[PDB]
Amino acid sequence: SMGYLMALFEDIQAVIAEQLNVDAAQVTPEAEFVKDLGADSLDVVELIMALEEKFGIEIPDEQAEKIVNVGDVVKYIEDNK
Amino acid sequence: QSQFFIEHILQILPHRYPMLLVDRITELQANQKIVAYKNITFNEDVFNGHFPNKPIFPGVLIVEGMAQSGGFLAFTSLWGFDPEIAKTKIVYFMTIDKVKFRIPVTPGDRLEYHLEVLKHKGMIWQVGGTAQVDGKVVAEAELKAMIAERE
Amino acid sequence: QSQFFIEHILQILPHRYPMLLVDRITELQANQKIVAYKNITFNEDVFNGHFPNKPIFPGVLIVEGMAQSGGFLAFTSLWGFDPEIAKTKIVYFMTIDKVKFRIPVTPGDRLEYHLEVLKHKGMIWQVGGTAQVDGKVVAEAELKAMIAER
Repeated sequence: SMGYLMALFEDIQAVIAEQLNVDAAQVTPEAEFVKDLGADSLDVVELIMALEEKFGIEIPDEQAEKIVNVGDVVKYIEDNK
Repeated sequence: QSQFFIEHILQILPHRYPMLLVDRITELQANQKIVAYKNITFNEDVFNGHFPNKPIFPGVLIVEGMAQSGGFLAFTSLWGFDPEIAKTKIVYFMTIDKVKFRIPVTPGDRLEYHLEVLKHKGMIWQVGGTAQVDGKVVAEAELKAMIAERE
Repeated sequence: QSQFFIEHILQILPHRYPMLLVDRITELQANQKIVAYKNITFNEDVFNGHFPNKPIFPGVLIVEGMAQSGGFLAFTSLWGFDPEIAKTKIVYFMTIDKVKFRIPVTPGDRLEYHLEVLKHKGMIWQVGGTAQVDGKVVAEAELKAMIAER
């Protein structure tokens, strides 16, 4: 269960890394997609859709817009599993 | 409606000469797919430059045609044939992928656009498919676009 | 050479008006990279249609511009500035990938293409790179080509 979450986070990391051409080592729960990870508007849109695909979920733009850091998107994926 | 002519296309797409590259829509299934086409004739300004003595329709304009078809599908899927609400958005081309050119397209060809919806969420549309001449594939592409308030 | 002007481009590339979308080449490191550009002005027919009252340089012509650059590279990297055999060779692109459009390009912009040779096995050229306005990246694309017999 705790190990589930860790492995899940490791998978979320890989997507964000790959998408934003960034080292996993930079993809901390704190890291902000724009400010720290160097993502523009198109990057964020493609990232959301990439995460949506990978973990087979959906995120409405009303709550997709609230997210700023990777931790936000992590916590989001954990709720909608 | 399932068949749209140039008069209909003009009311929906903001593109005008020389960048309107869809002549007719022959098949439309909301949120699913579209079949449209552009006639290719020697009497187009492009062929002056591409190329002198050998007219070949630019592969990037095939992709543009497909994108325009995809755009028409996205709009009428979300708002139907609404020329008035058409005049409150233009459509932005986000990405292009997996483009392959197979056969040259020339004056005399009817260039058909076959696009499936690959994914759509709200306002972002991802479509892919082919361009065909006489039931043979001449080109392939995937692309992503989103809708934006116009001018 | 390393810097090429429209006179020169016209002797290598077979494209003409309105499909020659490179104005000048500023850097040419053979087999590794090229930097060229096209000026974007309102006085271009394409802005009659794209779009009325909102001139935006079409994304697909940005890609065609990069490709024409990539093709100038490939030809010079393998024959140098030789108009004479340019008359019998044309660089044909076959694929396009990872295209992204980030910033609208408009009249007044200097659209720079930077393309670096990605791989060059056998007879397949692959180039990739970016298009830029004022330091910023407006678009990226990755392309493959082969050199053919006009």
